[PDB]
Amino acid sequence: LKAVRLIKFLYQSNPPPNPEGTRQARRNRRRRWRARQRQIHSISERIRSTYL
Amino acid sequence: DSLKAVRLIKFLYQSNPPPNPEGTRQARRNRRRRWRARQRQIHSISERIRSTY
Amino acid sequence: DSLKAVRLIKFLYQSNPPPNPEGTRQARRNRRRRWRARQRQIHSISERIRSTY
Amino acid sequence: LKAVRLIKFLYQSNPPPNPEGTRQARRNRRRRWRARQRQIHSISERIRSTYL
Amino acid sequence: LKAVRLIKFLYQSNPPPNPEGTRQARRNRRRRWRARQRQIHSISERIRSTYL
Amino acid sequence: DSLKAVRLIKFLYQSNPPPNPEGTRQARRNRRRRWRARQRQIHSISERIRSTY
RNA sequence: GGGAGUAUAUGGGCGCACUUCGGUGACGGUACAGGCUCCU
RNA sequence: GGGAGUAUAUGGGCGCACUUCGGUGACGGUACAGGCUCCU
RNA sequence: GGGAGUAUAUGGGCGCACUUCGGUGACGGUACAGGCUCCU
Repeated sequence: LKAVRLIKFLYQSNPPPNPEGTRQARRNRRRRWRARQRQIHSISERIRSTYL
Repeated sequence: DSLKAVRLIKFLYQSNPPPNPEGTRQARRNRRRRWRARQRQIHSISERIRSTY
Repeated sequence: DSLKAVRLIKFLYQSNPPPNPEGTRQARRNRRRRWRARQRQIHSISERIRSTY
Repeated sequence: LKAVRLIKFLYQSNPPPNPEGTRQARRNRRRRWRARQRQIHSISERIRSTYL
Repeated sequence: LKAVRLIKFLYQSNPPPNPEGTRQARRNRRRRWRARQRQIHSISERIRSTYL
Repeated sequence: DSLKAVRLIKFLYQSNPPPNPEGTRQARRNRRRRWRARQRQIHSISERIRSTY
């Protein structure tokens, strides 16, 4: 489908971090999530650059 | 149309080089794991393209 | 002072044109509802101005 | 009173959305709330432009 | 230690406000917290300016 | 190294002037309280510097 | 409703401590009160 | 405390699976550990 | 998943009220439905 839709699908495929646990654990989970988001952004950029 | 999508997927796959088989077993394992994750994402994309066709 | 406030309220009211009585009964109803909401807000303003006088 | 006070009253008259329900429902409620906020901003702008 | 570390220690020494209570009380607590943050920022700036 | 830290602490302390002993007992009290808070923060800093030495 | 700033600001009366009973306390207080300005 | 980035990065030892018992696994792992830099 | 905008926009069928039973209601509705575009 449209590139935008695929990208939205990619962002949808990133699960939110677990709120339970110690502050450090939750912090780590958040950081992992953010890393995933960064990756999604990068690959989304490389997708949008071509394919259209 | 479809050709552009196929070329896109093949491009994404080609842009994902194999992991480095060096260091401890754990290090190699997790490099292979990250790599496999990337591959998995690309396949998710391709499969979604196939699903809408 | 007060004259400016009255002119303001009358201006806001005049700036809110009547809804379009076209289409299905539901469409007309909800146009009238949005319109009535705007009118209600303007009256809330005016009433608050009257309350502080 | 002062225009700013009236505007604050307008923003006070916008109820926060219901957190309960499905993700889609909550999403819709949030969107409605945001629309209301946009309206408040517009009319606040048109008020502040005159009246002073 | 490094100035940055000391500053981080200062920001760590600012306790988050109490979520319990009335809206006005919580508002006040948040404002106090924000004031504390502003202070921390100011003194952090005056520290970083010198000492290095 | 350490000299710069000592100079820093003394500087922070010197940059914190005594409160104003004027007005009601409460006002003076809370000026002294704010002042004491600032002093306390500076000492927290100095003590942390001493702890890492 | 939310936010920013004024703010290295303002200080109100309860409770403790001390007292020569008038008051005093760099004590509870990193508490509490939240005005004014603007933004949303 | 919060955030950003380093990071298309780093990999530690538990449990499974396999085994020629030395090890191996693109298995639990989208888990888990969170250093360094800066911001607040 | 989140956000912005289109939007001073679009209006779908349940329940009330009225009715000449065809319909009507600036009634529940500041409810509810959430498409399209882009961002993350």
